[PDB]
Amino acid sequence: KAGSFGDLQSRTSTSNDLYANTNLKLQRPQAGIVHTPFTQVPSGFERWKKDKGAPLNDVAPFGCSIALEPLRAENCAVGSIPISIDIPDAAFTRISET
Amino acid sequence: KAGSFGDLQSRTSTSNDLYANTNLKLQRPQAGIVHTPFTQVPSGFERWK
Amino acid sequence: KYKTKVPSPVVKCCGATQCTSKPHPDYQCQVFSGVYPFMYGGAYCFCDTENTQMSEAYVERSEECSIDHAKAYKVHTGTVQAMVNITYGSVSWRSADV
Amino acid sequence: DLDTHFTQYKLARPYIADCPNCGHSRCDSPIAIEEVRGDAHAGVIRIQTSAMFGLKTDGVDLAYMSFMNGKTQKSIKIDNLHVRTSAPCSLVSHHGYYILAQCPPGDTVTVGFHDGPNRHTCTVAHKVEFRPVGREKYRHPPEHGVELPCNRYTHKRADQGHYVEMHQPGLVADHSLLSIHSAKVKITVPSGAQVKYYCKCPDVRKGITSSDHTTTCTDVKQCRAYLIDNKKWVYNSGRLPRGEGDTFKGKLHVPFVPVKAKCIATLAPEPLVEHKHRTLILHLHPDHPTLLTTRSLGSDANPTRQWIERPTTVN
Amino acid sequence: GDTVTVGFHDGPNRHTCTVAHKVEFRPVGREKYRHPPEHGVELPCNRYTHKRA
Amino acid sequence: DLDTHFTQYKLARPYIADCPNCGHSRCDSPIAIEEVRGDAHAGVIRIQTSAMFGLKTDGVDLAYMSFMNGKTQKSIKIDNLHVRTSAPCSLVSHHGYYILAQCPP
Repeated sequence: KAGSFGDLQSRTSTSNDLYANTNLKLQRPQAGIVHTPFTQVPSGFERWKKDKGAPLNDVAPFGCSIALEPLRAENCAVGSIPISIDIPDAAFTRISET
Repeated sequence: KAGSFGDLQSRTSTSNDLYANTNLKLQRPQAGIVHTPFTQVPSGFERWK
Repeated sequence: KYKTKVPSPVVKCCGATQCTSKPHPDYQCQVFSGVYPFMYGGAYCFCDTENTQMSEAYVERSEECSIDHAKAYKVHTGTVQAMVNITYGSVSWRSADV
Repeated sequence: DLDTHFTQYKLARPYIADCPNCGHSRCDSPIAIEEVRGDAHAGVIRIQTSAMFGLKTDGVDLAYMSFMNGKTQKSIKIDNLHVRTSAPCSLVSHHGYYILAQCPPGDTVTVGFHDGPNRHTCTVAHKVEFRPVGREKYRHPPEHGVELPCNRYTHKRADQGHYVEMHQPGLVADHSLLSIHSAKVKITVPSGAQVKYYCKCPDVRKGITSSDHTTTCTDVKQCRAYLIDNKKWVYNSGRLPRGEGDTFKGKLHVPFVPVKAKCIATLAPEPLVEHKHRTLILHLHPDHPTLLTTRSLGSDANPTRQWIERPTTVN
Repeated sequence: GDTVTVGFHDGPNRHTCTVAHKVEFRPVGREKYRHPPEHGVELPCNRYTHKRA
Repeated sequence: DLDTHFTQYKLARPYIADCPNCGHSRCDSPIAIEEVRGDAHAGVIRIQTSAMFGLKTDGVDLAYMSFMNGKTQKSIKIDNLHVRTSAPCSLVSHHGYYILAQCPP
């Protein structure tokens, strides 16, 4: 989008193709001095860096944080759980001993 | 009032008692360098000024 | 964030050349006329109408792209798991995930 | 290390180009500024000039600086060298073509060094910014506070995480060596250069290693000279003309690299809380524009965030 | 800036004087500056020449 | 007066402590800044450094400066001394542990 959020989109971390534009333009050098003038739109990645909205970890309902590495959404409290547990029979005792 | 208009109230011009608070707080020094960090509310007298 | 690089342009003391398009991300090239350039204490590489200028432009990733870089993702349901601390009868606190 | 400094100095050499130092109206200097870089949160910047720093001609004494004087090389001890944005900065390290320094905010970056007759200063109009980490704006990070992960340019002499190409130098125009012979032009040779000379008649336009002359014109003003040298190499740049040099895509590792590290942040002064029942009252006394964020825990979030600048109260 | 000062040395003295006087950097055309860049468009401006007489 | 300068120099001595001059990453200097003060309407400020100014070891020549070199005392003539806020300032007076100067914002 000529520098809004995608202007350099590497398909991978170390790909060799960048299927996006930057609206680059050249200029005519003047006064007979060896230089290469040009002009282009400023990087849109910076602009999105400046105007990021509310991060998700400050808007998630039900009060649950957000870890990073597995994209854990921890502790998000909601609803109930059907539980079913079995204990060994060696932990009971005869009713006449109490 | 922790620095709104009264935070240092000397009863007289040269009294020896200042019956007001400044919400002073200390901090833990780091990196093994001899200094005494702290923090406190800015003086409320300035704000009223 | 991107970065634009430019190879050294080429000029001729007389005549003219033409630039060719190469397979590069947002490649650019163009030619200009009547340079009559200048150099330090030099003969300034001209005797007549120059009409030689390459001024090619080139776009690629920055060297600091390795550290800070947004990533896009697609998301689906995935799994659910937790951890539990347990105690029954007289057995002490026992903990495991599930 | 010294080996990496050698690979830097193996074939590189300083060079002269133009800078728009308007104190002297577009002067051509050995210290030509090219693509200053600053994106580190701590406010450091590194600049890639056009002169070789560090080692002398031998390849030691990293307190030396070598530049191009006229058409020759010249090394000299670093006597007085400064980098100035709006107030004098403080430089950290320097190696070959690069200098890493620390500057306050400003608008125009300038660099200058003395030799005794000259101040050798160049200037580039280029925005420079001081980006604060975390949530509290700065003027400079204080002595004490909280730690945060930041990123900044390291200060090690050598590395290989990036490198730039060193390329064959092009021809260099000249006329000083074009003298008068006795009644016509005269070409001398610097003993190892191809003096590409051309005049009203087609001359040897490739350069000869033997002193010669032509009589197509007597005045030097009709003939041009173009020294050709291929003993060293330079970093090709859009501010430098390129001859037929299309060879030796050599590599030169960058001296400094951005890496992640830890920085020190400021801890805002305490709030004054008021648990007034059925609601909440806060008194805030900031010292810098400081963030604030709240959220509910029920079904709805109702987020709330805004900066705070003047001591205030909120409900 | 805001205050113009001028100083020159003789060896015992710095010989400095100061005048509080507004100074401004007026940009030509339509785009504000911090200093005019190396390349761009030309425009007719006005400024003090630099000839001796 | 000289007597007051003597009472200042009678038992005082410079000392070395740390300052966060980040041009060199938390350096320990004889010139350690402590509690700069400015509240005057005219824009003057006085700073209380960590080195003795004015008199030499003898107690005269208020154009001298004595500091701590390594673990010893050392006095030297004031050669080049400057105070800088955003532009070079102009200092007015100095005595022992204190310097009074005039700075812009």
